[PDB]
Amino acid sequence: MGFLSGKRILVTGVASKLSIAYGIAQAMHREGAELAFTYQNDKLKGRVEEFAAQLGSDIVLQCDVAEDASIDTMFAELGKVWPKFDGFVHSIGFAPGDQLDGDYVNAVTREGFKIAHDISSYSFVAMAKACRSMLNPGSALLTLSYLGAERAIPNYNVMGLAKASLEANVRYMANAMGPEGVRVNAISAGPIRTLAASGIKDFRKMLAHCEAVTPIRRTVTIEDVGNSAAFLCSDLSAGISGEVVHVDGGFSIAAMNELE
Amino acid sequence: MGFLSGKRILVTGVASKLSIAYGIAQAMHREGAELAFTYQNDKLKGRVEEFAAQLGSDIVLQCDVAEDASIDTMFAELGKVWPKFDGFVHSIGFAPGDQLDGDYVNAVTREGFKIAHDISSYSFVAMAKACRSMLNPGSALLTLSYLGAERAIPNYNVMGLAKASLEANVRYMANAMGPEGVRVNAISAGPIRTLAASGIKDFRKMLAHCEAVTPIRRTVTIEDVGNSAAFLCSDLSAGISGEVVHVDGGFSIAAMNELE
Amino acid sequence: MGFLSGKRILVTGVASKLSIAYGIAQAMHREGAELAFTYQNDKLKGRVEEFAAQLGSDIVLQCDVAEDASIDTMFAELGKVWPKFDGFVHSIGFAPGDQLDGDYVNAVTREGFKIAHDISSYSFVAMAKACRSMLNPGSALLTLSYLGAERAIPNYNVMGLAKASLEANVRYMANAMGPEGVRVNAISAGPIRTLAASGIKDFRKMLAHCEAVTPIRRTVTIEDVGNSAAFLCSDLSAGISGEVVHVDGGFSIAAMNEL
Amino acid sequence: MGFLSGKRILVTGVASKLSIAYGIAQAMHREGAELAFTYQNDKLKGRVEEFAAQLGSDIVLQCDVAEDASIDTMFAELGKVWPKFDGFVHSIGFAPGDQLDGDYVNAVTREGFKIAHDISSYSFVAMAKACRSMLNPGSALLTLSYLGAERAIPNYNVMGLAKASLEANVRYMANAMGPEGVRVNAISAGPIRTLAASGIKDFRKMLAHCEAVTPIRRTVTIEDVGNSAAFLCSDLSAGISGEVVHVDGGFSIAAMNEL
Ligand SMILES: NC(=O)c1ccc[n+]([C@@H]2O[C@H](COP(=O)([O-])OP(=O)(O)OC[C@H]3O[C@@H](n4cnc5c(N)ncnc54)[C@H](O)[C@@H]3O)[C@@H](O)[C@H]2O)c1
Ligand SMILES: NC(=O)c1ccc[n+]([C@@H]2O[C@H](COP(=O)([O-])OP(=O)(O)OC[C@H]3O[C@@H](n4cnc5c(N)ncnc54)[C@H](O)[C@@H]3O)[C@@H](O)[C@H]2O)c1
Ligand SMILES: NC(=O)c1ccc[n+]([C@@H]2O[C@H](COP(=O)([O-])OP(=O)(O)OC[C@H]3O[C@@H](n4cnc5c(N)ncnc54)[C@H](O)[C@@H]3O)[C@@H](O)[C@H]2O)c1
Ligand SMILES: NC(=O)c1ccc[n+]([C@@H]2O[C@H](COP(=O)([O-])OP(=O)(O)OC[C@H]3O[C@@H](n4cnc5c(N)ncnc54)[C@H](O)[C@@H]3O)[C@@H](O)[C@H]2O)c1
Ligand SMILES: Cc1c(CN(C)C(=O)/C=C/c2cnc3c(c2)CC[C@H](N)C(=O)N3)oc2ccccc12
Ligand SMILES: Cc1c(CN(C)C(=O)/C=C/c2cnc3c(c2)CC[C@H](N)C(=O)N3)oc2ccccc12
Ligand SMILES: Cc1c(CN(C)C(=O)/C=C/c2cnc3c(c2)CC[C@H](N)C(=O)N3)oc2ccccc12
Ligand SMILES: Cc1c(CN(C)C(=O)/C=C/c2cnc3c(c2)CC[C@H](N)C(=O)N3)oc2ccccc12
Repeated sequence: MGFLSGKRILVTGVASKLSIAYGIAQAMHREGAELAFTYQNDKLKGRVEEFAAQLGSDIVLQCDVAEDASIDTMFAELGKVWPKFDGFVHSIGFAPGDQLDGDYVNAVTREGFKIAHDISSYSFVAMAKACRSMLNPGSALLTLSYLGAERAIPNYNVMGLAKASLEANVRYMANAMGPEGVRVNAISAGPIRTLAASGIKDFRKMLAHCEAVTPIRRTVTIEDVGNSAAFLCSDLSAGISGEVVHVDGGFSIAAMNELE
Repeated sequence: MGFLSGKRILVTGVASKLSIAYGIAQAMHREGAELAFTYQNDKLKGRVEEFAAQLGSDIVLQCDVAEDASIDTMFAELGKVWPKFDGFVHSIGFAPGDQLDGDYVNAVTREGFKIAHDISSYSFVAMAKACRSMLNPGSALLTLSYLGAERAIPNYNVMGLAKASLEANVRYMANAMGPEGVRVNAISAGPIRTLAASGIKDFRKMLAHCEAVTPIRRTVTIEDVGNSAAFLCSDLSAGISGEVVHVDGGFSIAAMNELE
Repeated sequence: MGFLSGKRILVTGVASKLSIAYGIAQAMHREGAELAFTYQNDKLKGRVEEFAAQLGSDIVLQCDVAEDASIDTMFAELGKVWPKFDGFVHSIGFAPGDQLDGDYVNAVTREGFKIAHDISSYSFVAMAKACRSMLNPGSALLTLSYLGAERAIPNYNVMGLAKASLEANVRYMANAMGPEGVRVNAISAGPIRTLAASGIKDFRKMLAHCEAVTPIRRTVTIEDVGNSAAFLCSDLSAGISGEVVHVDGGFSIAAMNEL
Repeated sequence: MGFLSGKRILVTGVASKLSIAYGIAQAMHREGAELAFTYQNDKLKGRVEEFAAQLGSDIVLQCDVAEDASIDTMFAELGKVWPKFDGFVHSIGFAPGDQLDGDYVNAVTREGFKIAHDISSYSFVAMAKACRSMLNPGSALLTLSYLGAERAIPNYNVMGLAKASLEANVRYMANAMGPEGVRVNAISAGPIRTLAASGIKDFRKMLAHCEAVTPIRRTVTIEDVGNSAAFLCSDLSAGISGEVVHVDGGFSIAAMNEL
């Protein structure tokens, strides 16, 4: 049992035990949710089937959100076992690595901009389009954003724009799907060393600096994010939609804390 | 049991079964919290002792947050049974009624401004000052705000300023008390017909208009707010501090929905 | 001597006397800037040439911001007469019109999303990239956004996401180009019945509701926007960068009028 | 003919040549406004009289915004020479200095809170109340805020709550007085080492950190603020009301510099 008791939730973006999505699925399973999982490529298929089985799940489906056909086929497959379900977790963010390195205006390109927005923002509503009919009243959709949406952060570059697009997507999706009984929210997570840190310069220094100046004096964990995510996909959060909830330890609401 | 299992939480502001604080205490008791209650005047003493006893609580204490002595005496009394505890719910908002009626610049007065800010904003940190030593690591403080803080709303008038002050109070309190292990948040609730609606002109029309244009197509309840409040005072929300969480059905994130 | 007196500013997006960019151009000329103009396509050439002539400009250049080579060629042409200059006004917004009716989730498509973000957001930084070495210290870049970036507005649909991207683009560009002396801002303008209102359902009522609830009790004009734009590209605004300035008469800061 | 050319504006808060209000007054005079000045107390009279004389003004009036009768008497005096006028600059911020060291929860008191909100927030609407019938259509009111209203800044403490109240006051005043032709805005200025830095711990490093992380790579000046203030009280900004304009060089829109 748990406060996600009679709920069936699809979880994207589990790539490793460090993934934010892994922490979310963990917390959701602990709270009684029945889970289903997607995986981007075949390289990831073995790993996700394993994590799903640890969390009581036989439903592991391929989904590359670059492709409308892949999304449709995956929801068609899901419908064979979950004719209806209660929402999904969107934990997919991507820009070509060279976009995330230097001066933003020099780094950004039309293609890097296109990919970053396509994969990190459009895919969320593409997923909602494809399963809109499958959602129960009381369903909840969730995505992961970052402070780069609201502030100019060195090297985050075009992902910052893509996350700002995603946060607007949350609002427009909540406004369109609310009347039929679906809520849509985001968590704006503090930095976490996941595979999304691969190749990012000065990530350790960024983490240290966050730990010093966040009001809770630590960086957040996939367990912190998972607990908030479970809440936001549960009926306990029935009054919250279209909201970007900061799960950052309070980092974003303070300033000039570094000066001791 | 529940996710507030080993937690002792003080609840202010229970005035009637309609109070937001009543809904919060209900949800908190359901989730296993041990509760204590304050009451403003003796007129309210009988009623609150009753609600507290329904929720398994013998701890009902007088507290007029206009008075530093009253706050100190109440925490001294509380310490006799709760030497330490795990946070409190601040559900106190007040401005002299004549402040909340007409054109803001004509209505507001120095004294109405003083009272509104004193009772609705300063009292939150006055309460934290008085019990700071009593708080356990992992404690959480919560207050109730309203969209009037962020937007100019007809007739809300100086309460709008007082709520903006309160939301800044949340941030400064979270920044000062985080390192020692206390989180501080607010819920920005949608309108609810409580005793805070007494004498407010066009409250029914305001409620109707909210129900039409909120993405979830209903107004929020003290049960919605109570569930979010329970979460935000629980260890499930360990990664959230200094945040104003909108529990408004998405009302604040949409615009020009009234035009059908 | 106006407060843009020694400045040379490139103005995109003039398509009619109703355009926001026409109001911006007039104001900037009124304050003594020297101006240059771009036109999207051959359909619009003759009109932009005429408008530029009325404002005393000989510099009228094609620029279709869908294409990197079009932007590059335009700035190479501009460099023949303006080897360095002091910024540009980005007044370009576009999504396929089918994107802007009805339920947002049903209306949006991958291609409609792509185009809206490419044309309305990426093109701002694409332009900055192509002219970065031509920008004098003290330069200012300016774009136009809308409250649909911040709040879910019926029918604005994917343009709201595109504008949210554009406002983030403002911050990232300001952060990147500030050290070399360039400021980057946006105006978030209230609704104006320009060519950008074409085919949009219930535009007249939206203005009417806006005229009723805005604090100043009227909708804004391209004159209002042009005056704020001139300030934002002038040295008077040397302390402002990365900012989205609301020029909507206070509409966005109000709530709960009419019920 | 400057862009405030036919305007009469009352300027509060000139206490030294370093004051933000001194930079605002100079800019407004430069743009052709006629000016009037208030002074808090007898300590400051002689200096404000001198400054007003340098800017060509004979109108120098006492006003202690702690007291309703002081504000009323000042506007009665002003009405003898300016029966109607076009707005005022509110440049008044104050909390007892013990409020602005150390841990916020330990530093704040009921009285320190009262004073900070009374003097820094209520006094803006108190002034508007006392001169409302004297305001010409097209009038503009302006106040100064700081980023401590929006984010928790060490040591700024209760002034951050007071500034958050003041920014809400801007919105509520703009909403109330817009129908009669008055706009109300604020400038959220970056840190400037004025008399308001007196006794504030680590002010020099805060400027140094600010100079490093702000996009424009310098802190702002009273010249930068005065130019934005002149625009905001001029008819050039007729489309802007209820707005908090950040004039901090883009500091607030950045994060994660230095680590
Ligand atoms: N790690 C942080 O600091 C942090 C903080 C806030 C938000 N985020 C965001 O959290 C979300 C999860 O990232 P993470 O930190 O768990 O790292 P991660 O690498 O473990 O998860 C990212 C997942 O995106 C999936 N993905 C990428 N392209 C895809 C595609 N075309 N189709 C389907 N799936 C695709 C990947 O397979 C991966 O599983 C991302 O959106 C990220 O931007 C990360
Ligand atoms: N009802 C709404 O629409 C709504 C929406 C958002 C926020 N709020 C806020 O929620 C909170 C609770 O209000 P409510 O709607 O439950 O109405 P309510 O009247 O039931 O609760 C308000 C409580 O404030 C207490 N109070 C007032 N002055 C006090 C004092 N000097 N000392 C101690 N206690 C004092 C009162 O006793 C009352 O119990 C308030 O802060 C209110 O501003 C209300
Ligand atoms: N009219 C409003 O209510 C309003 C309010 C706020 C912001 N805006 C925005 O202001 C800006 C100007 O819009 P407007 O109202 O003046 O309408 P408009 O139609 O007069 O201007 C739009 C211009 O964008 C140009 N454009 C479109 N695609 C282009 C491309 N691929 N390459 C080059 N140019 C291209 C068009 O030629 C046109 O000149 C837009 O960004 C719009 O989103 C409009
Ligand atoms: N200096 C900064 O870093 C900074 C940045 C942003 C905003 N501000 C704000 O700008 C405004 C002007 O401050 P400043 O930096 O020019 O310092 P300042 O000391 O030169 O100006 C403050 C003025 O407030 C006046 N004042 C105080 N109490 C008063 C009262 N009861 N009645 C009448 N007048 C009273 C004072 O006489 C003084 O003239 C303040 O509101 C300040 O909070 C300052
Ligand atoms: C913090 C922070 C993060 C983590 N986080 C918030 C994200 O959203 C990270 C998305 C992200 C998207 N695409 C990526 C990668 C990461 C890198 C590996 C992947 N293999 C890749 O090729 N492309 O990334 C940053 C980048 C620059 C500066 C700061 C940060
Ligand atoms: C919505 C809405 C609310 C409810 N809510 C958000 C609040 O915060 C209400 C605080 C509030 C404070 N003080 C009050 C009262 C209410 C009135 C009864 C009490 N007996 C009194 O004397 N003084 O109040 C409004 C007032 C005007 C316009 C809209 C609203
Ligand atoms: C307000 C408001 C506006 C004006 N505005 C702020 C904009 O940014 C309008 C961009 C926009 C982009 N692409 C468009 C068009 C318009 C339509 C004609 C053009 N010929 C077209 O084919 N495609 O448009 C709206 C649309 C729906 C709801 C509200 C509004
Ligand atoms: C930045 C910054 C400022 C400047 N600034 C934005 C303000 O608004 C400063 C208001 C302020 C109000 N009251 C004060 C004083 C200052 C101190 C001298 C005066 N003589 C006094 O007695 N009381 O002050 C800070 C204080 C702590 C941390 C950061 C800052």
